[PDB]
Order: sequence, then structure tokens, then C-alpha cells
Amino acid sequence: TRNIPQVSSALFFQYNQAIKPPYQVLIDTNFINFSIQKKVDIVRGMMDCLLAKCNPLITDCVMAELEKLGPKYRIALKLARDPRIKRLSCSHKGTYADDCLVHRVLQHKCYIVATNDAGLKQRIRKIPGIPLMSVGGHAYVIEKLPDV
Amino acid sequence: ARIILTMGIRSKASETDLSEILPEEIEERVKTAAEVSMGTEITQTDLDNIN
Amino acid sequence: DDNMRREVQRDLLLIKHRAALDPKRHYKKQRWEVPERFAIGTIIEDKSEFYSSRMNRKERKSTILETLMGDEASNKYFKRKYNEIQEKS
Amino acid sequence: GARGGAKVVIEPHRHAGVYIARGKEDLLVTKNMAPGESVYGEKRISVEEPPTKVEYRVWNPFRSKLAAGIMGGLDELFIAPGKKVLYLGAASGTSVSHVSDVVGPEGVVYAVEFSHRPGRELISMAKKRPNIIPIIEDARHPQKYRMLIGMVDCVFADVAQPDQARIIALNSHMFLKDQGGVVISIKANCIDSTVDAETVFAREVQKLREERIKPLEQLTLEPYERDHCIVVGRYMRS
Amino acid sequence: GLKVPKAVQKELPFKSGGDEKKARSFIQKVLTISKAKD
Amino acid sequence: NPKAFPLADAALTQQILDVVQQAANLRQLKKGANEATKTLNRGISEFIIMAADCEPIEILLHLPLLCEDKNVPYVFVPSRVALGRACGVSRPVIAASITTNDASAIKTQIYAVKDKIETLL
Amino acid sequence: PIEYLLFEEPTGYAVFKVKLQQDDIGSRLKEVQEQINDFGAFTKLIELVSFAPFKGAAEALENANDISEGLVSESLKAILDLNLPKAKNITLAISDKNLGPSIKEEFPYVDCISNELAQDLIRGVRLHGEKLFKGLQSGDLERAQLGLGHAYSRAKVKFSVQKNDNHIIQAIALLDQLDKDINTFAMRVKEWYGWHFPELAKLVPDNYTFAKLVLFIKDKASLNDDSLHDLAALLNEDSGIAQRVIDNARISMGQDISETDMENVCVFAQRVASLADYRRQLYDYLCEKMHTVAPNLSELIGEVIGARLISHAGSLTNLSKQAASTVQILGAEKALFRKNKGRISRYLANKCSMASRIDNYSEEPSNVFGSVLKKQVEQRLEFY
RNA sequence: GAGUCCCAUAACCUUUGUACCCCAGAGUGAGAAA
RNA sequence: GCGAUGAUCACCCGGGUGGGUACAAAUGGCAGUCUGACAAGU
Repeated sequence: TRNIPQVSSALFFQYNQAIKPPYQVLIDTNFINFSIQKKVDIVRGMMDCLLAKCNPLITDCVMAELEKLGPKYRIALKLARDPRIKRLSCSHKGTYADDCLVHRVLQHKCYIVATNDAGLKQRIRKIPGIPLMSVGGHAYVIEKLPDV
Repeated sequence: ARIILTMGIRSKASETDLSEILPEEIEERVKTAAEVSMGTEITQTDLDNIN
Repeated sequence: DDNMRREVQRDLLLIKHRAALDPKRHYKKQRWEVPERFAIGTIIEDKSEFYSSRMNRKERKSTILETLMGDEASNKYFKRKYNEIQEKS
Repeated sequence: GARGGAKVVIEPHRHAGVYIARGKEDLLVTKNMAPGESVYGEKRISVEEPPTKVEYRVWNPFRSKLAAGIMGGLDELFIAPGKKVLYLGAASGTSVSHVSDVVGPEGVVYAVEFSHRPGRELISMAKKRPNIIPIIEDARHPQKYRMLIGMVDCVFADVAQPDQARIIALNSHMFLKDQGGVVISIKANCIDSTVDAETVFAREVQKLREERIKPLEQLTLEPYERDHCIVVGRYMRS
Repeated sequence: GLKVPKAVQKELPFKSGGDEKKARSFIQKVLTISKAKD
Repeated sequence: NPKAFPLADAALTQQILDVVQQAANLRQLKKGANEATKTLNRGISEFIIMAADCEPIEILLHLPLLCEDKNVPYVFVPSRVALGRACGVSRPVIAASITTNDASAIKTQIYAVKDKIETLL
Repeated sequence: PIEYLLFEEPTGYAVFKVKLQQDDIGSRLKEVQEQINDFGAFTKLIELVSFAPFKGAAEALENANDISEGLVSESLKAILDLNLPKAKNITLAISDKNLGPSIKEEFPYVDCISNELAQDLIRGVRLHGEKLFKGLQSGDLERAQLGLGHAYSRAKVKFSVQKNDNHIIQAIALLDQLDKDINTFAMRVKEWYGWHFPELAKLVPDNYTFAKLVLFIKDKASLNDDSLHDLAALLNEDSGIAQRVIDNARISMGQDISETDMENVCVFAQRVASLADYRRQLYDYLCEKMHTVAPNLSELIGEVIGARLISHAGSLTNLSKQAASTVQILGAEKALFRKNKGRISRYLANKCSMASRIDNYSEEPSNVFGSVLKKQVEQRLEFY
């Protein structure tokens, strides 16, 4: 049987009319490191960027890539386990995160993705209605969120 | 129909003898079905017309 | 049944080319093949639907095509089209 | 449209126990377990078969959220011939009768309801279908009716409650097979009207997952309903 | 259409009623619109 | 236990009798038992309002059956006599129906009252 | 630390002994969960020690009530006492946490477990069912669960066979079928006996009367003054048929049929008589039930008419649910409720809808409201 | 030589007789009387 | 001394036409009752 996934009802074309404050933001492994590099620690750094309350989510994978990093990246782990950071459990065999992160926004058009890996950015750019947030310069930047 | 004449209610089915109506193997099936039956109790007002 | 009735075959042909029957009706693109097993059934109304969705006994026909024959609008609609196409041909 | 004289061709659907009636319009239909009558006034097909007059019922997708899912095009429907199904939130026989038709005489339907008033008609429907077992009891306490339900292959829950995930889990742990079917209908307004639908569905798929249900699919039921979906999942105990 | 010369056509290798009249026309009638429509 | 169940408390009735009033002004209100049934049959009823002191009560216990089949909230007020003025109409009303309209001026407090009614249920 | 497990079956109570205890730390491991599915592995965990079937249907329901309310029945107290040792404290697995305190009260020496480990064993027992009973007579659980279903669920709602209205739908269906059959067979009797004595067919047009006369007048040749008085007693002599049949029978045209032929006529005529006799009995039956089932609706319009309205809607529950306008057209094909005339027909339709609501949603409907609700229709009728 | 297995024991149409109906139909929904 | 427990709202000349529903009858229509000298064995 042929399968043609429906376009989400939360989309008027490439506007996502579902993501409204408070937001859900997924964190990528590289993002915690770069945030530490630019000293833009997690929760308020958004609050200045977005002017709205967001809910940071770390996947079982992302908590795992942070923890493959090793003793050199200890700071990222304690920041990753902040109680305000909820956890998105995963039920797929691979521990590979970039396919993990994108695949959720394929299902549900209700998340922002936090990333600085160029590996993962353009994947979100084709898919419509997925706001894309990154750390650049001195603070975070949001690309595909018109509400800003 | 002849069964209903002999037994009016499933309670009667347990002891009523169906030999002249049904063979030995069949007549015990209705007896076992009667106690594990599904239907609800019916009045004698109802039972009279069914007979 | 093997050696099926011409009446059933014509009904199947009507369903296959359902798109052309009405100008204001359009359908999803489908490659419909005759099913390996099928039956021919009739639609029965509830009594409350007597006025709304019940056609008269005289209008009823055993086979679909005859009901299409009774509809005058379909016949008028189509007589125009067949003349127009033959002029081009 | 579908008027009394109009004649239709019945051909099978991809899902076993589901059928399509062609014509000027296409109808989703299921064969009638009790020929000669309609349960909620639905429409019916009668076919002459060698000759016995077999009877088929029209499934209105607007009334039945599952049927809207079939119109939505579900890849997998665990409800199938010779399979035990536990129907939660069975308001009446509007949909359960159709589910009873899909499972067949070999199958049974365990219909669970809470409110007494809809239960009376559901019981009246239950007699006409020997395969339907009505359970007029709160689904929040599966231990109340563990006495009455044997081991079940699939669970259908259309309960419109905020705590549906807890209800689904407890019934799934007690009754559902390993690798068994889970098929839920979710409305966003009852669970959480404050936030959009999409975040709700993300939250629900999350709750199913701690409960050891592997979710397989999701379908919003537009154009038939706003802010619904049907999520299909498999219960992974091991 | 093509009119092949006979000499070429010689030298080829081998390989290369009443109610129903109303109900049989209407079929070949409807088939033409669907073909033209598509 | 009672047939008239759930019955809104003194406070909740007031907000319900409020939303009833602006609805009469905005043509969103179908009142009377049979109209409630018709709005129910077409499925345009977001929730219904009925009176607990109907004489006899039994002439409006069809509506709970219709709604619970389809998942529409319903709630009872102590007085059919009180439900009259909220409709804006010179005679008592035992049952009335507010209809679905996402294009209505008075949506926000409807969903506020509609939020409370399910909590009561 | 589990030793005994209490499992309830719709046929009865079976308690099990836990021979081996499954690993508690590794409960969520893949392999142990598979062991629950595998029958061979499970039988090593537990064994059947007892089973106490219920005596009958009544016990299963009242225990089904007791199990649900976390209560201990006399049967539960009986089975447990013989099994669990008095004993530090014997451990029993129960699916229900609420049942635990009840067991402890009766039996201070038993400690109950309902943790996931206990649930794991209980799930397996239900999975295999009677396969674990190892041949013990449990009948078969599936119909017992189904049988206990309308025993359990349908008890809580408090219906009654009083509520049941299918008595009215089948009675009206049977009544009309009888009406057709009595006419069909009776008219045949005219043809059979018409050959033998045709003009008696025209003398007594009433079909039921004719069958009786044929039963007495089997042979038109037999004509006596005493017989004339006997057939004169049949019906009345005001029509004069008693004298006509004698005068006709003397000078008649019908061809004599054989003794076997006449035997079929009276025997067939006797069959016609019985069906009419059963039909009047069923007619009186239909009247009594509606006063019991729908006193309001029956009083307003009548028994026979109301029974037809119930059948058209399909049930009394159905008729109550529709709006008034639908009810009016429900009987607009046989003129059940029938410009000024139409107003009364709708006016009666509105009140008939109410009477169905009162009858349907009242456990013991009365005719007090039906009596008055007819009276306003009478006031309505007089004004128009 | 040859269809019981699509009720010629029948389906449909026409004519005739009997009994009802021509108000809308998921009928509408606030006037009516003065 | 009212009303949401419901107010209000096909043709022709009192009659004839026209139409719908249900039942019954027709030895009324479809509708016309297959072929005809070989078969089987040593």
C-alpha cells in the first residue's frame, strides 16, 4: 500500500500557525557547547532572544551525545541536566541524533530546533513551519519564526 | 416449538426430559446451554402466548 | 459467474468511466480494475427518509444504466457533447 | 446521491472486513451481522447471493471517528477478522456495531461504557449482536471488570477524557497482548484547550511511550473533524 | 494513414435492438468524453 | 442518583444565565426542548442548558441521551422560570441550546463556561 | 516472597502455588517477559492447587458484585481458609489492592501482594486460561465472561422486562401477519366449499361466520328443522340467512365433493378458526402490555395505534429521541394521527412525543400525565 | 446431444378493485389576539 | 381571560382531472415451451 504523508493541519503553506508562546525547543549536542563558548547560558538566553517562555527538551540521544563527549565537556552535561530541561524519551534503536531530532519535527509541527551544526541546519530548512534557532555572535538567533 | 411446550423457562430445562424430542447428544446441549444461557427472564404473561 | 451478463458488464464500465457522466462532478484519479469478487446490491431507505432520499418506484430500475436513461438532464447534457466531438473528428 | 433505486457495486477494501460500494459516489460499508435493520438509522445495502439476501451497512465517517480514519487512510488496522477487540468509551452501537461487523462471529467486542443512560441502548444493541460484551463500568478502574474480559488483541479507546492515557495504559497492561494493537482517538480541547492541538498530540504520543506502547502512526481526521487524530501503536511489554 | 507500396508489402519478414441500441450507444458515448476529458 | 444531574451551583448558574443572555442578543440561541433536539440532530450545539424544575422533568430527559452519544456538555439550572429572562423571552424555558460558532462575538466566555461544564460532568 | 496466588474465574475461584519466584530485579528484562508468554516456562513458576466453581448463575453475579467492591464473599472466605496455612505470615497475590484489606480483616495471618511482580503472574494466568487448569472442568471461560456480562453490567442500570418494549413490536408484527393469514385461508375455504354449495358463500359474506356455518353444514343435503334452528342460533335470523340456506340447500347448484374433500374443508376451516382465536388473544395481549409499558402513549391515542408508532420508530427509546416534527411524519403514511384538520394532527403529534418521553424515562410510568395530556387535546379540539 | 443449481413454485410493467394521502420535511421557528 | 411544555406559515369547470402509499385479482405483457436415429459390445 502506497503511503503519502499528509501535510500537517498546523500549516497554512509554510507558516506554522500552531507554534505560539510558550514554545517547545529541542536542544542539539553542539548547541550546549557553543552556548558555553559564547557564555550564553540556556534558559534566559532564549528569553532575551524570543521574549517568550520556552520549554527546553533534551532527547535520550542528545543526553547521550553530550555524554560521549567525555571529561573535556563535563560542563555541558550538568547544564544539560537542569531540572527546567525536560527530557524527550526515544524508542528507536540508533543513538544517532540528527536523524532523531529532525524526525520528530516531521511528525509534529510544534517544535523549534536549537543547533549550530551545519550538518543539521538545512534539513530543517526544506521542511516547512519548523523555526530554526542557533547561537551566533553574542546571543541566540531565530531564523524561521516570524513572530519576533 | 415442541421444546418450548415441554420447557417454558430455562430453569425447567435443567430437569425436563427431551428424549422424545431430541437425541441424547443434542438434548444435553440445550441443558448445558440453558444454565450458561444469555436470555433474560420472561413473565408468565409472556410465556402463555409463546406456548 | 463466468459468461457474465451484459447488464453487469455495462454497469462496471459506467463505474470505470464515472468521471465523464456529469460536468460538475470530478473524481480522484483511479485505475479501477474489475474486482475478482463482487456483488450487486440495492440501497434501502429508512422510513424517516421518505421525502429526503427516496426515489419513486417507477424511477427505479434493475440496472444502473436505465436510471441514467431516465435522467433527462444527463441525456441533454451529453447529446450536445457527442455532436461537438464528432464535428472536430 | 444514494437513493433507493440507485444500484451499487460492492468490492473489498484493503483492510479485511471492510468494503467499498461504488457508483456515482463511493461509500465505506460493512456487512451486517444482524440483517434487516439499522442501528442508528444508518443506510444499508442488500445483495442477492446464491438466493440468500446478504445485507451491508453504511459506515458514516462523520459519526464514526474510526471510519474517518479509514477515509484518512490508515496503513494498519488491528481490528480484523478473528481478533479480540476491547472498545473503550462505547457510548452506543453507532461505532461498536461496525467494529462488531469487522471482527465477525468468530470475534467478540468488549464494549466499555460509564454513563448509564447510553448504556441501556448499548445493551439493547448487545443482545442483537451475540459477539458484543457490554461493560457499563468506569474505564479508570479496570480491576472492576477484570472478571468479565478475557485476553484481548487490540484496544480501541474513544474516551473523551483528560486522563485518557492513564485509562489506556491500565487497560493495556491488564488486557492487551504483547505486540498487541493500540488505537486511540484524541481530542485536544478536553485534554488541554489552552494550547494548540499539535503540542497536545506531541504530549500524548509521549505519554503512550513511558507506558511501553510503541506508536506507529497518527492521522488527523480532517475534513471530517477539527482537532482530532487517530494514533496507532503496538504494545511492547518485553 | 500509411499506404505501404505493394512491393514493400510483399518483401516483409513475418513478425513486423431497440432499448439496447439506446443502451449500447450511451456506453460508446460516455467512453469518448472520458478519453477526451483525460 | 437524581435524574437531574449534574445541577449547577448558585454561582455557576449565574455565568450560564449570562452567556445565555448575550446569545439571545447575537442570534446564537435556540430555545425550547424540540429546537435543542434539532440543533443536536444537526450537531451544531456546543452545549445545551436545561431546567431542573421542569413539570414533569421526564419531558426533557431525551436530551441527555442525545448529547452523551455525541460528547456535547449539558448542565441543569434550578429554575426553568429563571432560564426565561436570560433567553430574553416572555415565557418559561425548560431547555435551550447555544450553537457552535467560531465566528461569534461572545466566544471567549462560552469556552470559559464550556470549560466549567465538563469539569462539572 | 510470593507463595500463593488468588485468581478469579467467571466459573469459580482458583488459587495457585508459586513453585519458583521470578527474578525481581530483572523483571523488565526481555527474556523474563517472554517466559510469561511461554506456557512451558510459566508452568515451572506456578501450579494449580484448587478450583471452586460457582454453584450457578446467581452466585457468579453476587460474587462479581463483591469482587468489584473489594469485598470478600462467603465463597472467597471458604476457599481461602482450606488453602492458606495459618502459619511468618503467608503471602498471597491478588490483582486488587482494594481487596487486600478485606482479606486481611478476615485472615490476620495472610499478607497481600499486588505489586508489578504479582501483576506479572496474574497476567500470565489470564493469558493461558484453562490451559493451566490442566483439564479441570471449567466449561469454557469465554461464554461465561459473556454470560456474566449482561449479568454484571446490565444489573447496575436497573432496567426491567417491564422496560422491554419488544413485546409491542413483535405483537403488532404478528397481529398483522395473522390478519393476512386468516383472510387468505378463509377465502380458500370459500373456494373449497364454494364448489359444493356456492351460494352459501354469498349468503354469509362475513368470512369468520362462513367457516363456522360450513363446519355445521358440511353437506347441504342434510336439512332438518332442528338443524335449521341450530344454524339459526348461529348468528341471528334477522338477516334471514337461516331460512335462505335451507331453501337454497334444497335447490342448489354446488357439486358434491368426496368425503375426503369435505374432511379437508372443515379441518382447514378449523385451522382458520384457531388463528382468529389466537389473534384476539394476542390483540388483548397487546392492549395489556402497552398500559404496562406506555400508559401515557396508549391512553392518549389508543393501544393499537401507539404500538404501530413504536414499531415505526423501531423502539420506545427511539420515539422519545426524535423531534416533534419527525414524530408527525412517522405516522403520516397510515394517517395514525389523523387546514384545520392538519393543525389538530400536529397538535396531537406534539403531545404524543411527550408521552413517549415520560413512558421511556420512567421506571414505572403512570397514566396520570397521559390522562391530562389527553384533556388539553380535547380542549384543543373543541375550540377548532 | 443438451444451464435444476440467477425462485416460470418467480421478478418487473399494465389494467382493475379496496383504504388512506395532496401542510412544508432533518419542515420553519415568534408571534397570535385586540 | 394565549404562546418555545411551541404562535405563525398540482390542473380545470361544490364537482371532475392528475399524482403518491399499502393490499388483493388478471387464462393481461415481457413470453416464444429443446434436437430427433442412432447408442452399446466382440
